[PDB]
Amino acid sequence: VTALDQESVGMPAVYKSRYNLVEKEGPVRRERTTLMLERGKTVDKKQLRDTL
Amino acid sequence: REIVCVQAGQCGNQIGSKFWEVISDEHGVDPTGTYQGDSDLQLERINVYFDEATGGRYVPRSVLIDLEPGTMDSVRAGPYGQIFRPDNFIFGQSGAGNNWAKGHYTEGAELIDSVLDVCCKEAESCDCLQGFQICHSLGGGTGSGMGTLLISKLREQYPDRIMMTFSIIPSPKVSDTVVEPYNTTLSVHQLVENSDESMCIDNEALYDICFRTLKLTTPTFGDLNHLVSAVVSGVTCCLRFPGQLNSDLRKLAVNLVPFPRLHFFMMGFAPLTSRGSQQYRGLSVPELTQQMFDAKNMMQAADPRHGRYLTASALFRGRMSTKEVDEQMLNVQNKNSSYFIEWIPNNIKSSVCDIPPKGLKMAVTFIGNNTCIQEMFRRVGEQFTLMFRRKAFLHWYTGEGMDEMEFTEAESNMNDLVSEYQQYQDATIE
Amino acid sequence: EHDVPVKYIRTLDARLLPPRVGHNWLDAAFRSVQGKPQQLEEEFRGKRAFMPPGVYDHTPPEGLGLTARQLMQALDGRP
Amino acid sequence: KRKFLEDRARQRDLLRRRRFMEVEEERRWAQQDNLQLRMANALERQKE
Amino acid sequence: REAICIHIGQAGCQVGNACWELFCLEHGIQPDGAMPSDKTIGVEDDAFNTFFSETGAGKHVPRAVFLDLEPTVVDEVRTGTYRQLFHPEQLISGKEDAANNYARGHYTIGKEIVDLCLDRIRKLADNCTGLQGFLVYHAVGGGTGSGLGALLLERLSVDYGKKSKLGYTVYPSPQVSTAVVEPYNSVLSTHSLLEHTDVAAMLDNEAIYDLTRRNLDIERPTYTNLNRLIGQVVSSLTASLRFDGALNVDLTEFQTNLVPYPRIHFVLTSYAPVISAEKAYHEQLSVSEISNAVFEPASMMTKCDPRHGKYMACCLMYRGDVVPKDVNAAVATIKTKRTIQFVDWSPTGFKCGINYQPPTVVPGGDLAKVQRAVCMIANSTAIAEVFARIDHKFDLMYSKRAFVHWYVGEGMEEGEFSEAREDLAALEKDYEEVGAESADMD
Amino acid sequence: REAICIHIGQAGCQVGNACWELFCLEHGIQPDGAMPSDKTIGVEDDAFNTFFSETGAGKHVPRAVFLDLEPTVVDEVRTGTYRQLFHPEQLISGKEDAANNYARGHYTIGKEIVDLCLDRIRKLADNCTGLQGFLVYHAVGGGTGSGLGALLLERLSVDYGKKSKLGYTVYPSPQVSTAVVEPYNSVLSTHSLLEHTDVAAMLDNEAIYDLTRRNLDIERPTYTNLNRLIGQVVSSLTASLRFDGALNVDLTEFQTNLVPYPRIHFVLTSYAPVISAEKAYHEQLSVSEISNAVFEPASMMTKCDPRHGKYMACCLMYRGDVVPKDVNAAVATIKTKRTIQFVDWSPTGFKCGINYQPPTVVPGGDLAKVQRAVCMIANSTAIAEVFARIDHKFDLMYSKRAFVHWYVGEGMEEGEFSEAREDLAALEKDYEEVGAESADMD
Amino acid sequence: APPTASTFGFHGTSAVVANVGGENTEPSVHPAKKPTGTFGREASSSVNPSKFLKKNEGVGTASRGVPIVDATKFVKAE
Amino acid sequence: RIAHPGNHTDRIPPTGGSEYNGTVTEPWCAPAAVDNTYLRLPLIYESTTHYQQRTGRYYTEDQAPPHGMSLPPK
Ligand SMILES: Nc1nc2c(ncn2[C@@H]2O[C@H](COP(=O)(O)OP(=O)(O)OP(=O)(O)O)[C@@H](O)[C@H]2O)c(=O)[nH]1
Ligand SMILES: Nc1nc2c(ncn2[C@@H]2O[C@H](COP(=O)(O)OP(=O)(O)OP(=O)(O)O)[C@@H](O)[C@H]2O)c(=O)[nH]1
Ligand SMILES: Nc1nc2c(ncn2[C@@H]2O[C@H](COP(=O)(O)OP(=O)(O)O)[C@@H](O)[C@H]2O)c(=O)[nH]1
Ligand SMILES: [Mg+2]
Ligand SMILES: [Mg+2]
Repeated sequence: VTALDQESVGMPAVYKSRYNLVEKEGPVRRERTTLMLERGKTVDKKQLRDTL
Repeated sequence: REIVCVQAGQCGNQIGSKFWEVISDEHGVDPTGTYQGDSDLQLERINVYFDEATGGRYVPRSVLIDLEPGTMDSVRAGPYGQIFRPDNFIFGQSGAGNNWAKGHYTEGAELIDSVLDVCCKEAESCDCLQGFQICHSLGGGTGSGMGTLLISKLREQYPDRIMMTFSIIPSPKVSDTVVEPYNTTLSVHQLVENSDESMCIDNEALYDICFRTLKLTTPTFGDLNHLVSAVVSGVTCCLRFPGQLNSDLRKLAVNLVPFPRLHFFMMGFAPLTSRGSQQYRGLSVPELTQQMFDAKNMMQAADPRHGRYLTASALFRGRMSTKEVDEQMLNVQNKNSSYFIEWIPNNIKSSVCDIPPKGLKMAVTFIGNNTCIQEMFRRVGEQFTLMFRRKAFLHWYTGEGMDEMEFTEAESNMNDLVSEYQQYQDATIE
Repeated sequence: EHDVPVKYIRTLDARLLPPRVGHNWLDAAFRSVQGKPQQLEEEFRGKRAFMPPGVYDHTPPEGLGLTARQLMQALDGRP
Repeated sequence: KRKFLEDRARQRDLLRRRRFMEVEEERRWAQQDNLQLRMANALERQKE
Repeated sequence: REAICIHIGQAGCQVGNACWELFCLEHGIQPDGAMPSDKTIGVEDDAFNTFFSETGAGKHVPRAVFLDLEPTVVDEVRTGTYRQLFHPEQLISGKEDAANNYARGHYTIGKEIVDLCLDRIRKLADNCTGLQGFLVYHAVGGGTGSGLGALLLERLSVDYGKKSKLGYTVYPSPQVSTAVVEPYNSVLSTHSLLEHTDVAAMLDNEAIYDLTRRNLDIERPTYTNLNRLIGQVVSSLTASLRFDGALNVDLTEFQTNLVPYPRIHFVLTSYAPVISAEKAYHEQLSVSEISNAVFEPASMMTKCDPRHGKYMACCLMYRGDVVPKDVNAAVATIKTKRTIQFVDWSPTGFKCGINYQPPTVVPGGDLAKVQRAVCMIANSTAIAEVFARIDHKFDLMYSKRAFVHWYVGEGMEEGEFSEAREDLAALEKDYEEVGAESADMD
Repeated sequence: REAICIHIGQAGCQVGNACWELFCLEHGIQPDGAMPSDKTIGVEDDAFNTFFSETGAGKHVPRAVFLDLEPTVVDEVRTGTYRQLFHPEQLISGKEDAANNYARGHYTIGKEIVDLCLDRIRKLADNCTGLQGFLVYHAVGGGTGSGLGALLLERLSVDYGKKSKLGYTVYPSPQVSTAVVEPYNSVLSTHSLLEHTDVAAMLDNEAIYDLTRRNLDIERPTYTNLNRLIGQVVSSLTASLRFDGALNVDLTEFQTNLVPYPRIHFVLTSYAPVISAEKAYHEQLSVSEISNAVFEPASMMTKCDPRHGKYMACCLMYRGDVVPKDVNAAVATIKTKRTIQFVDWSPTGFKCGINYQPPTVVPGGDLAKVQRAVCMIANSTAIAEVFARIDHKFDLMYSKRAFVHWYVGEGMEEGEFSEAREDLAALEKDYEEVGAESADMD
Repeated sequence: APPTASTFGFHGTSAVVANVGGENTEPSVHPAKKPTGTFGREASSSVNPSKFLKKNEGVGTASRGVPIVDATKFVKAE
Repeated sequence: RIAHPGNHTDRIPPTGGSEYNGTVTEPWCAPAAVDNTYLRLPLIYESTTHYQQRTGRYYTEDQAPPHGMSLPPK
């Protein structure tokens, strides 16, 4: 099965096993979690009121 | 939906050669057997009459039977003869002698097993089998005897299919054979019990068509067999080409036969006109209907004015409106109301097919069930009684082995058929 | 350009007309030789026969993709 | 409304064109008959 | 929202070709099932959902089955231009016809083909979330249309129960006829249509031929013209589900308003602006003019004269540029006429529907382009004369058992003719009784 | 984690060839046993471990034995394309066949070969750390498949004990037939499969032919198509062991959920998107449509109709892009159906599994490429009808002792015919009794 | 019970897919199995002039008016 | 006036849609069979419903794609 997104050089696009999922979904989920943690620390009420 | 053809006797083999020429032309098969057509519409129903042989070729699903190979030897060396499968020619070593008893009992029982073996071999190959079709004369010897023998065996073996016959019948003015009444009476007895639908043609009517209508200077049997092949190929046209209102042999039988014994029909084909006259009249549905009921275009000696129509069928070929067909059939029924049986509200069925015969813009074939056919049976019964009371030529048939009681049964059955037609002609509502 | 050219109108040939009633120029009863053949007996004895040639076409399909072409192509101890 | 009027106009023009074409077609059918008639007559004369 | 179409035999499949060409051209689906990739109108509206489902690959495919016992017509659909639109399973074809015998279709041949039909209908009904009825097109004059249509309606009526079944039926014309055995098939058909249909619309080809000669200027019409008119009528009735409007009408509101008693469900149909392009420029076509048109008997698609009976209910569907005040003024003008009569027990005789989408114009069509149209379906006691001519023709033919041996050979008891004839006689007496004034209070 | 496949006789070896072709192509192991360096699988990954072991140089070798009495088919495997993949010890071949005699295979010839089979199987089982069952492929119609399969299952059941044994069996078709003596071999076979199998899946070649003619568009199918379908089914069932998913299903869960009583272990199998590429692009393929598909009898790989019985348990395996809401909605819709009936003692009739890996497509024209699939194994009383046709054919033959002298000459008592026929009769009575409603509380 | 939705064993008849419903019926109205097929019978021995065809003794078919379908184990629609 | 031009000076110009071979985009070609030379083959060999399927979406029959004499239309 080809990948949903083009420009993907990996021929086995969908080979989700245990090892593949741990070694690929560890870093991405950890990066999303740390981005959410640090990015939400600087809350700005004035900018939120401006967006509203 | 495949048909199996059987050609028996001299008349049957000769008409068959021209029929297979016309059919091979309509599906674009070269006389070498190679497909050379120019539209897929020709190829998409080729299975109906042809089986496919390797590398392009087509072979026709027909069995040829005769007691002497002379006619079959001529057709084989004829221009289209090569198309026929060699194993399909069955022949004996002595003639029928124009005698029904000889053709039915002595050489018939000798050859019949090989004919039934070939017909069964051909029938079991079809994915769905439609009725059988046989062409033969009733006045002859091998045509009448072996045709009715084979019909009886096929009716025992295939009672759920359709049984159709095309038959040549004796002229009212001149005989081609002296013993015609015996062969005709016995054959009509066999057909009236066994057949589902039988069409009758008089050679006198084909001679009158050629001389009076087409004004041919030097007509030949090729022309008569072409007229027969034209009507025969027309009745089956809706089975093998698309159209606005499809039709089928069983639907024709269901609409034409009111009671099971009344299955003998008259035939006609409309677009006949001399090359000199053709410049003076264009083809149109009113013109086809007028010619269709015009006696110049009808293939029997009996005239409708002495009887009444129980039912009729018209098959139209060509691109044409259904409205014009419907109003023409209504107008003919309304203007000539005395010639149509009144206790049936509509006697004519219509059908329309898109593909006309080559070189004609449109054509129609007409099938009619009319009580004037009773005059033919009455005439044959009279001639039979004249010969039988005096034992005119009976020793040939009795010497073959027939019981005289067979002749009285066949005469009684024909007399009851004439009585039944006469009773339905004069019925009334009250 | 769409009409029939004059080479087929200004000649006398009987093969251009389809068979029909009244088209009886090329048939029996007009041949110069009217002898009756004995073809069947000779055929069943096995010393004469008909066998027309057939037709076979060897064109390759067009528009096949890379995968289809690869599928068509699919079908010593030294270190 | 203006767009509807233009569409109706072009439809009427095209129907008129089609009505012309059918009358143009019938004569070509007649020619198809004529060619065969002529050839048959010539062959008959040769046979005579 | 959704409706499933069932097409049976030759008339039903040929009318289906005209219906699906029109529904494709009205929504904008190309004949190959793919919408134009460059046509970005701006908002991908859901209106197609009434007639199309998507295959997940983005193709649209229609909610229809084509049923036939002979292969020719379905193979013609399979090899034509719309080959890719239909799913191949939807086009079902047998090997051989019912040979104009209702008995052959009902007992012998349709019993073999019916289970494939039920499996396809099952697969369609599972791909719906608001199915609100079946539309059925067939002719009762032929063998497979009558026999298999009756058998299939019986099976649908047991399996689906309350779901509605609306029929478009081609009835035998009063003097134009195509086959000899038409009376037997029509009599045997009417018992099933009586028991297993919620509303039945009656059509006669002779009326549509008269309409195409008189209103359009066609001297030699053929079935494609009639089928295009039928497709326009079906599109008008189903337009209320598919486009924006002032007063929508769901098919259950139609059934609630049009049927007074459970057996009184046979209705007449008519269509107003049947007009040619050359006539269209000599006349304005206002709401009141087309409303006056639907009530003239020259506008009807069934050969019956409604002046010989009384109306019980009328349902008027307007599509295009119409304003409700004009509909009210038109209906108020109709009520004054003395040659239009309603039964005294039906004081509020009208139901209205108003939709903004004007009727579509088909490039090879014969109808003109118009800004508005109205379609009417009405229930009237005049239908009693329609049943009487079949009963007289059946009595004339059956008195001599003219063809009964075919029916008895194909599996039917001779008694079934008399039972059906007595049931249609009771329906005729019901239409005589309902129209009787309430002179009981005197 | 690991499972070992045992292939016996002609059908079992050819189906094994198709299976290992599929498992190689899905994991990506080259036919030389290596793995190309350009793939993104990774050296560390373990998903192969269920079916392959590495020697440490990184070549792969499969956990299978191929058993036959005639050389020709295994020599065909030895000379084919996968020659270098298999270890030569795994391919075991005798000299001559069991000649359609169960007695010859069981008593005379298989007794010589059976000890070699056990030594190789032991050598496999010693190189495992989580073996969780045997998969066996054989046909019960032939002599060596019946006789050596029974003898080997008996020996395995004594030697390995509690380890599970799941069978895929090609049973004699109900009217397609290949040999005269099929009923005798199948009756004598069923006693061993009854005693010595934990779950038995029934297959009929006539059903897979019907599925490939009807669903696929193949005019001229051959055994490779059927074997590829079987390989797809086994890959679907074992996918739950090999890839991540929302709701996993261990091989012990099949036996725990599907088997109510220890004798009631014969199960029906079906597979949903058996569809051609041209049909697949004509249809959407949602979860609920394929779930509806696995319950139609046209989908089954055994020639039985489940409408003549009652379901006791169903196990539904979904693989690919599926969401739990669609599984729940599908199961609730199935429960709603009136032609699907469960025994009243089994209220919670379903087991579900959900795996993210979509089914692999093997080059060729036998299945479309699809993002999701569902596979079903189900226990139903309808299977008793399958046995009854074999018993009728046995009774017909046994009434005249038509062939018994061969069986008695090769070492079997005449009593064994009557014993086997009475045991299978008792299996029918078990299926009659289990399906009887609990009317004891009245 | 005969197998359901089968594609084997009804050659030569009008059926396409046999017995979808799974009931006790023949695959088709026309006989799927007959006494004799392509092997044929003996017709030379069965024709004698002393046992000739009698009046109203023809073969009984559906066109004549005899319900042949009632003699076979084919379930008709009620 | 089209049917009977006579000696009128104001003749109707041809529309350009009607041709003997039936196609406005392809010239005349010799047929495979000799007896089909005089026939209008692209017009004879077409069913009515196929004609209305192909020509339905065009105001005029010459705008339709050519028939092609093929079982599935080209
Ligand atoms: N309006 C219209 N009427 C049609 C059409 N086709 C057939 N009819 C009419 O319907 C009746 C014939 O019914 P058929 O559809 O031919 O019968 P059938 O369904 O084919 O049944 P079988 O003959 O057994 O196959 C006649 O009155 C025809 O005039 C059509 O396309 N449009
Ligand atoms: N599905 C499938 N069925 C097969 C295959 N090979 C044989 N069969 C069927 O299985 C039965 C024949 O069994 P065999 O496997 O040939 O018997 P055997 O195991 O070789 O036994 P012996 O003949 O004694 O060697 C028949 O019903 C065949 O149709 C196959 O490759 N695939
Ligand atoms: N129309 C037509 N009638 C023929 C033909 N050949 C023979 N007949 C007629 O058929 C009858 C003779 O039957 P025949 O075929 O000789 O019987 P057979 O001896 O059994 O083959 C006579 O009425 C002939 O006029 C023919 O080619 N065409
Ligand atoms: Mg029909
Ligand atoms: Mg073997």
